[PDB]
Amino acid sequence: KIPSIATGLVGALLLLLVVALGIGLFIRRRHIVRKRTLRRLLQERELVEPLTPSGEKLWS
Amino acid sequence: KIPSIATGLVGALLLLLVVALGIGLFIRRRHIVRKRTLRRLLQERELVEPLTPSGEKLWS
Repeated sequence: KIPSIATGLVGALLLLLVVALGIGLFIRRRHIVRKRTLRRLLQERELVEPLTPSGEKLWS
Repeated sequence: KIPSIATGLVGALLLLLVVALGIGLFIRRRHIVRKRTLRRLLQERELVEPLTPSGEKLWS
């Protein structure tokens, strides 16, 4: 009566669409309520750390 | 010959399992290669910002 190929796609595509829409909209809404200090520090603390002598030549 | 209720579950459950396993193991492996400076700063820059007078009473 009905194809077994569409019965599986509808289940996964519909389940994936609902989960992606909910979880996607749930996390996408947190980016607007979050601060940009973790991004300004995300790339800053990643490989941009300060490394200078504060007391090696003038201090023993 | 076969139930249309299981044909959908197998598609979504199998697709969700493969996507969750791959994406899950893909992100879970990044936590071990990532630094804890974004977590030490995640809760530090969240609501733990410094606010003290550096020049208000002794400076005009």
